Amino acid sequence: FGREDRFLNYFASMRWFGGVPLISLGKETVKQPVYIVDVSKGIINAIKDPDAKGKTFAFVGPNRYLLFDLVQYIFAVAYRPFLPYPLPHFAYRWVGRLFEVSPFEPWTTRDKVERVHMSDMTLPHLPGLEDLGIQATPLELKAIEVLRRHRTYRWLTSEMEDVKPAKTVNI
Amino acid sequence: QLIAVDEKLDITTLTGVPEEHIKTRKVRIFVPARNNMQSGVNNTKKWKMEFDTRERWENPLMGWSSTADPLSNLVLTFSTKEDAVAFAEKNGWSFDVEERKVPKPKSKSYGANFSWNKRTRVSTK
Amino acid sequence: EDNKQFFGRHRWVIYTTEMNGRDTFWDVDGSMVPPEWHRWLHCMTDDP
Amino acid sequence: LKKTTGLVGLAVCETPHERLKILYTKILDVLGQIPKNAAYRKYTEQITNEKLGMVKAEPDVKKLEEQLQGGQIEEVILQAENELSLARKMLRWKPWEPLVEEPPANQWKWPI
Amino acid sequence: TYKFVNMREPSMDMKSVTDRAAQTLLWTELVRGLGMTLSYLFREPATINYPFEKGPLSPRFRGEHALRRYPSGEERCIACKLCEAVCPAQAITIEAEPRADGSRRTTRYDIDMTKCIYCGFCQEACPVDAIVEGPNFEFSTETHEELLYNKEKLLNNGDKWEAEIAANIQADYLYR
Amino acid sequence: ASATRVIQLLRNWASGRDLQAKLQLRYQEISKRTQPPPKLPVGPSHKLSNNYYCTRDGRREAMPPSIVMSSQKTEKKAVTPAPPIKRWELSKDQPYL
Amino acid sequence: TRPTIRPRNDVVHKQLSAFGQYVAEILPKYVQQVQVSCFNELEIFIHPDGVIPVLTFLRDHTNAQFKSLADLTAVDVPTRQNRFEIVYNLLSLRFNSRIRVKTYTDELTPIESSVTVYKAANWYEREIWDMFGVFFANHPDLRRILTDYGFEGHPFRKDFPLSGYVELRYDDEVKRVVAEPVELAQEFRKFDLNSPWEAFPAYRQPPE
Amino acid sequence: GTSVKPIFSRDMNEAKRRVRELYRAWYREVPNTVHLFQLDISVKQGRDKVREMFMKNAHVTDPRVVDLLVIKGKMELEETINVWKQRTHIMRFFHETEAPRPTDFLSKFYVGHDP
Amino acid sequence: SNLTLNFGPQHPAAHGVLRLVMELSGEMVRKCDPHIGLLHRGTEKLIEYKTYLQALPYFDRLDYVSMMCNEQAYSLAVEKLLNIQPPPRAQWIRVLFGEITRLLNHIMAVTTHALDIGAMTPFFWMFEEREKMFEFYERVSGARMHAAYIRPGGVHQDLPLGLLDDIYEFSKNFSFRIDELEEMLTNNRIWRNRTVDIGVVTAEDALNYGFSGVMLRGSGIQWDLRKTQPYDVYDQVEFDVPIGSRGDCYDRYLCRVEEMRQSLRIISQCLNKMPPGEIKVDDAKVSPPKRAEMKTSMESLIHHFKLYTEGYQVPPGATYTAIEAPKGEFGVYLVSDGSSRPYRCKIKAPGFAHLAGLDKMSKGHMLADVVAIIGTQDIVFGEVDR
Amino acid sequence: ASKVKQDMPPPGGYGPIDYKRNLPRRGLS
Ligand SMILES: C=C(C)[C@H]1Cc2c(ccc3c2O[C@@H]2COc4cc(OC)c(OC)cc4[C@@H]2C3=O)O1
Ligand code: SF4
Ligand code: SF4
Repeated sequence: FGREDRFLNYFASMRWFGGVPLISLGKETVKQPVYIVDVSKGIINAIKDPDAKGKTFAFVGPNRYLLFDLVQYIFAVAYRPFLPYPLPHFAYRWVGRLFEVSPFEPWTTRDKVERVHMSDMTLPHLPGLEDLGIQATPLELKAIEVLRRHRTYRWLTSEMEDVKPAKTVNI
Repeated sequence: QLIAVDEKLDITTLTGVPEEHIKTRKVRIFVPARNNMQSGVNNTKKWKMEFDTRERWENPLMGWSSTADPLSNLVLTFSTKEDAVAFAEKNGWSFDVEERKVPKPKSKSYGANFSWNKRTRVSTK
Repeated sequence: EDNKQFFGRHRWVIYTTEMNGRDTFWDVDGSMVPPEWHRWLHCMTDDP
Repeated sequence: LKKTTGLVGLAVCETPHERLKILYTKILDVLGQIPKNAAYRKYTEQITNEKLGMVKAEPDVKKLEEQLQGGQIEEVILQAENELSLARKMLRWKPWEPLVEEPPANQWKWPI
Repeated sequence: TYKFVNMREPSMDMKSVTDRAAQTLLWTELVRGLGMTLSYLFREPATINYPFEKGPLSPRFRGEHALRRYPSGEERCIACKLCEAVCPAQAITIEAEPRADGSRRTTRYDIDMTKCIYCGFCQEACPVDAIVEGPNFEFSTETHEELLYNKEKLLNNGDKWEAEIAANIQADYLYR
Repeated sequence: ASATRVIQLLRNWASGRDLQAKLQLRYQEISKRTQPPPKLPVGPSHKLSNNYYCTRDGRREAMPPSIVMSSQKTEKKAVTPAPPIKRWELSKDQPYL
Repeated sequence: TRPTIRPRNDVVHKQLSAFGQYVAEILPKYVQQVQVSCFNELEIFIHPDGVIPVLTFLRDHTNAQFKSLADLTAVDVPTRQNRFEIVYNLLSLRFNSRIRVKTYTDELTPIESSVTVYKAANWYEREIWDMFGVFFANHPDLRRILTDYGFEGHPFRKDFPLSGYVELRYDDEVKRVVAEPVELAQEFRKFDLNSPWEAFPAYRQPPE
Repeated sequence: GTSVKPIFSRDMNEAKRRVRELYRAWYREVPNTVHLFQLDISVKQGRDKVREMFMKNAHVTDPRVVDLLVIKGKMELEETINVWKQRTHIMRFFHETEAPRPTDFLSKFYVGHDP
Repeated sequence: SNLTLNFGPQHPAAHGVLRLVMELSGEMVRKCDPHIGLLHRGTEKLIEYKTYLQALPYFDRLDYVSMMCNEQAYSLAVEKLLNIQPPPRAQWIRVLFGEITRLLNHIMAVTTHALDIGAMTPFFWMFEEREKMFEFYERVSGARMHAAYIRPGGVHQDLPLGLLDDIYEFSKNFSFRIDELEEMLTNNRIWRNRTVDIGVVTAEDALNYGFSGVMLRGSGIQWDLRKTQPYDVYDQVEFDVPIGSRGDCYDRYLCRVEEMRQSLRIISQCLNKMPPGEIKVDDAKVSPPKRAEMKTSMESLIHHFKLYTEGYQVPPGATYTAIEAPKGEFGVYLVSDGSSRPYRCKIKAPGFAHLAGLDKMSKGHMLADVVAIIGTQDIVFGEVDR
Repeated sequence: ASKVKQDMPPPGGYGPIDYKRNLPRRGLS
């Protein structure tokens, strides 16, 4: 996630359709998003790390959230009315197929549908950002720098301490 | 209407100098030596304050000499030694002072070139 | 040249349509003038 | 009689003779409170007495301006007011007293 | 000695009053300005047909730099470093050494055209007329690194512009 | 200018003056772009004799500033820094614009 | 001596010397020294406590009336106990003359503001505060005038480096212009130009 | 004695009360600065920065130097309140693009030629 | 509370990089706060690291509208400190090009002042004459504006053998251009309603606020440095000083136009009275020798080497030298410690004091009136910020 | 033994240069 991501911006842009389609209301999916600067610093440290030759790393964020809680927090930061509804998997896949037709960058695709509604894997045997000296940055400290652009004029000056971070299902 | 301050004068907080350029720097207070390629002594009159040499590397493009020391070109000129010492003390810099060197007076004699028995007589003129 | 024009319009050049390697029918610039004609064109001398 | 002195903000002063007399008399009165041996007092009394005598001895405005060399007598009135204000300030400051402090040893030595 | 710019008054006779009233009510001075603008429209414009026409220049004009040679092909530069010493912008970098035949020549001669102020002090300081500011001014680039000249670029500039540089010096050296 | 006489009359009437007398554009009345070589006379100090530099050395005639009553060291008529400035005259050429 | 040497005017020299006599006599409490240079320029060195009196006199006295403040600047001499030398240049239109008044201070001693005497000083003193760090007491609004907002230091001091301590560049990650410790692709090349032989024997100093 | 002239304070008590009033003003102003400049930092972060800036000069014992520091702090606060500073000037206090320079001996030995 | 507005730096009417923070009640100005230093390049500190010849081009960049004037002021200061004298021909050339520079500066000022008000056409009419004057600059020096022609011993090179005739041909047609500009502006009623009684300043306030040049003469003060304190052959030319009456924008506009006319007069006199002789002081320890002598004479070569590597040493001392630049009194306080480098160089520009007085001059006016006042103060920020 | 050639005004002088304001009448009653 970041300023130019297709993760926070993707969920924020769905306000244009009125309601937010979430498969199983987004209660069956768990996400662990990571900050962009953390990934860049990890790549740099892996370049400068002499013992990271043949290793495989897993860069994940510090908190895990359900998709519903994540999207609710996203809409709370952008101060937009959250109106989520459950859409069946086949219908929302059909919507992705419909959006695939465009000759430009698609708004959504069936593959994006599949990747969004899938839980993030847990890989405790792989090294992470802490092995490279990087402390992962939680979403709650960098969400405002991404989602302030999606606010109207009346909420544009609201501070970061005003959103009451979402619930995390950790362990 | 006076306040009679006691402790040593220190203006380090009012100069805007980064800490690493105060606590790690060492200045030299000295009278520069005469350039032996010349006989003039006009450059040996005033005292000088300079800083310790830092790293200089070469530019990847065009091979110029790049530096990161902001005080690499700073030289200060003083009348007396204690003036420079006071300036360094009030600016919070550690200093090394080299005492002035002067050429000792020499006894010259043109007649000594033609001594009757001394070794001073010159082979050629 | 045309000496009846005012100073500035009294000398001019029509550029070639094919310089060293590129087509210069539409793409022309002042760097295509050789130094001697450059001296003539910028009125640094009166002699071609 | 004269119109448009020529300097913006400096209005024409009708009947400037008694105004100048008043100003010079006030300057003399305030100088009377300064110690006699002060150089400021003697110098300012000398020049203001010269000017006051010149003003008394000439009824014409143009000839008075020519002799005073003060530049268009309205400016002479302005300078008289300035001198009176300075005299009051000088009376409060008292700079005829000896030097307050000598400078450090080599404060004014140039070069270096 | 001085004059007044705005210290006049208008006449009060009824003819002048009526003239001023007619000026106010019929806008005569505005018509005069309109007339002035109209006059310009029929005049020949001062525009020249660039790039097919060029503005007038002078032999003293100082533009792109160049290193010159002797008629035999030997470089004039003797690595005296006076151009580097005099350069107000410190835009010249020189490194020298003895050549294979003992000649005093440079190994590095760089001019930073983004540092240079095109004052021409370097060609006044040169005692052998090695470095000059040529007539060229149409040398704009697309990258910053292209304006960092080395000795090869300057020698190529000299070889490219020598025919005109020598002619310009021939018409100017008697004023120096 | 190669303008026609009708247009010239139109411009002259519109501007109220004669334009062809003073034209902004330079046609052929200008100096040649090729000129004969100059000679550039030499200065006064180009003598062969009686030209010692010590007799024409401006920099060595400079002196430290004169001290007028340093502090560390009879009516006395008052003085001004300079004589009062003389009044200006009103432009016999053209006094009013 | 005729063609290439600047002619000397002794009438103006005597006039300026006499006026220095006059000024030093009227104000013994503050005037420390009076000098006249050989190109006919008059300087008065005064104790700092007399900034407001002396200036006011020079503005308001009939014989002086120096009614214009041409410039107000400072000079840094690090070898002096009082580091900063404050220079006032005044112009008298009535007598067509120019005068210079100089005083001194250090990093911690303030100087009375002369805005009451000369309204033109308001910005000048600010520059002296900005460039040298000299504080002026009783200034209507004293703040930085020439340097960037939040700029630390006073660049016109002799001990301040030529290129400063920080430099600005645009960072895309934080999406803003940021300041970092200064680094130079090419270091400023220091030239030792002074000749080892003196040029002017008239300014030779005692042999120490 | 040293025969020294004051700026505002006679001793350290007046200087300390001036320091306290300046700290009060900065503490009050921080939330308004965060809202106006649309900073992504918290109010607690800004107040920690203010506290750290004040504590950097905790060693000063000269009342004159303390007075000058308070004057400079008032100028900084005036620039911040009037929005003369931009977001860049406010955010320069945090050094978010400078990599952490290590302090111990071995890291300095490993990185470069200077202490 | 009033509305706070940012005028500039990216504003066509800001005349460059100026951040005028204004409080407005409606469009009525309650306070102007000029924020400057957006073009502060640290020129004085940079000069402290150069030789006296190396520091000369900085003065070209100070007031980039009037270049030879800055060069002349700096050269006069260095000549005074050196105790040398320029040759008569050099002085006449200096005065001639100073008057040409005055014409350039007044064209620039008047045309952009009218451009701010809304008169866009005289700018185009007069910049052709400005282009011809840059042609003169380039012919004499090789640069269109940053000539570096005037040196602290005279001038760099002599005039080319056809320059005087071309300057004469230019000079006999410029009065018609001034007349056409005056026909557009002087008697226009819109121009008068925009400029008359706008930014009125009294003579005493102008004196106390440090104004100079037209800013004084608009208020009726009879002061001109070329007449009261001549610094060149100026005491041998004849001209009149335009003097205003009301102290407003219109009077200052009239004064600048009449100064253009008087500059034409002085240029005619200079063209008539150009004397022969050398162009720089005949003292090779200050001015470089001729290239032929440098290439044939030992002393000439030594002096060329030492002048272009180290430079001449100036005797220790301090001077304040001021001239009547087209914008007002331009001065330099120069401090020399006896070396080949200046110890200190303070630059005094009239724009500093004029911009300090802008807030006083803008009282009780509208936004457009403040634009007019900024225009009439003739402000260039290269010299205000340095 | 060539003579000095230098940029000088011609023998006598240059022609008069007009500088005064010239705004013609150009009006009716
Ligand atoms: C719009 C056309 C007719 C012309 C006028 C013009 C430009 C381009 C840029 C500018 C400009 O004029 C404005 C106002 O006057 C000055 C005067 C300046 O120097 C005095 C100065 O230097 C930065 C800048 C400016 C403005 C600058 O933005 O093309
Ligand atoms: S033109 Fe001037 S700035 Fe450029 S390289 Fe030559 S001396 Fe240096
Ligand atoms: S270019 Fe000329 S001045 Fe520069 S080093 Fe070469 S010979 Fe010397």
